[PDB]
Amino acid sequence: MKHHHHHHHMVSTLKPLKIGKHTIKFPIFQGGMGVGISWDELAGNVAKEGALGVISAVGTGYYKNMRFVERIVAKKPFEALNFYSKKALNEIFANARKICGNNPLGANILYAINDYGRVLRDSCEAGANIIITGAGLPTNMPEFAKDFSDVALIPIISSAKALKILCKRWSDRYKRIPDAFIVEGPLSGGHQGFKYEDCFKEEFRLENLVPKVVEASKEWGNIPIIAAGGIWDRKDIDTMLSLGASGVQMATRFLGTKECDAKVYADLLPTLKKEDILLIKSPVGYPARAINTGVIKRIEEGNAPKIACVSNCVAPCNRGEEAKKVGYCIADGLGRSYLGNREEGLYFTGANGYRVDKIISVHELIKELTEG
Ligand SMILES: Cc1cc2nc3c(=O)[nH]c(=O)nc-3n(C[C@H](O)[C@H](O)[C@H](O)COP(=O)(O)O)c2cc1C
Ligand SMILES: CN(C)c1cccc(NS(=O)(=O)c2nnc(NC(=O)c3cccc(Br)c3)s2)c1
Ligand code: SF4
Repeated sequence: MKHHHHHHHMVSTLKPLKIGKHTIKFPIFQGGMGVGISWDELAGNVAKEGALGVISAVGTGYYKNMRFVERIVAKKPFEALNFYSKKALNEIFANARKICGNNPLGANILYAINDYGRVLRDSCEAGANIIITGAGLPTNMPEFAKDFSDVALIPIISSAKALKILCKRWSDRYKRIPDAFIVEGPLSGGHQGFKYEDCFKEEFRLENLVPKVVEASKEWGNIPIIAAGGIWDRKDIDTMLSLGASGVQMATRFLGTKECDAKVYADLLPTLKKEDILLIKSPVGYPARAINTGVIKRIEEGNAPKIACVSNCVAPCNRGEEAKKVGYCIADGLGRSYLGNREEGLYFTGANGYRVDKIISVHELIKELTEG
């Protein structure tokens, strides 16, 4: 009909997904994306379409060019209190709800942080239905959630081993177990939960990981398993569901939508070639998949931005130690990209980023992924 709109019906054979007390109409999460990539426009429109919109809680101090920070040094949010800004996260959630209303929303918060519990509690207070946490083994998420018993809790893992450990440790100390698990494979965007040399080993392809995680989940009552990393279209979704996943998490396709809150990607992705997608070191301590542009090119030229830890974004870096060793500050680079700086920004992508040709709307994307 040329153009399908929000008043238009659509038939799907995908089934609604229950995560804790929350139901989403389609078994699809839009993966959280920092810094400033999945905020109110992206996540609110995803949730409007009946998938899980996920607000990234990382680097919210950059929102609206540090509208909600108390102190700025060298155009950066000062310390973790301002880098993970409570007021900004509150405004981002409120603005997403103007679009999606009470439709469920997640908040994504990396475990490797100073202040993890504070940011989790902030996300709950901002109205998140679901907390999603990777980049670490999040054995204590219920510690910080106990005043918000409706919020569902979802660790991101990269092995069946981690599922077993997390369930044991949660069950023993909180008499609770996770509401779902996301298993993230090595074709994903952002940071990988694998050493570099394991990111190319067939052992660790997502289709091998999913059955193992689903099997481990059986002992604990068939906790829903969400497959993530390299899922591009409905064919890949169906493959993962047929392997026992209850749903999928997808990010790179949404990075290529109009509603993405980091507007640079709409310019950058249509030009992106596969040869310019690489795995680089990160001050977070896991490999990161990046676009060979911006600060990465400036480092090679010997023009790298100066490093001085202002935002104190992640504990493994030790206030700049690791940033200086790997050559860049991830907070500074991602914030610059959100602010539109093509020369010194840092840009991330899944392995599939080169397949983005046209920038489409979230509505059109969900229609593509769910029809039939
Ligand atoms: C640009 C970008 C930024 C990301 N940032 C985060 C992040 O901050 N936290 C996180 O848990 N995952 C992050 N991810 C991972 C995604 O949420 C998702 O799990 C993954 O990219 C899915 O693989 P796909 O991109 O091939 O669909 C990011 C991914 C991309 C592409
Ligand atoms: C150990 N372990 C389960 C583990 C390890 C690595 C990846 C995963 N998979 S993942 O949690 O989905 C993520 N992928 N990319 C991420 N990026 C960020 O957190 C981040 C993004 C932007 C700024 C900043 Br400062 C941090 S987090 C799991
Ligand atoms: S120097 Fe390290 S801890 Fe400080 S903001 Fe940059 S990457 Fe984060």
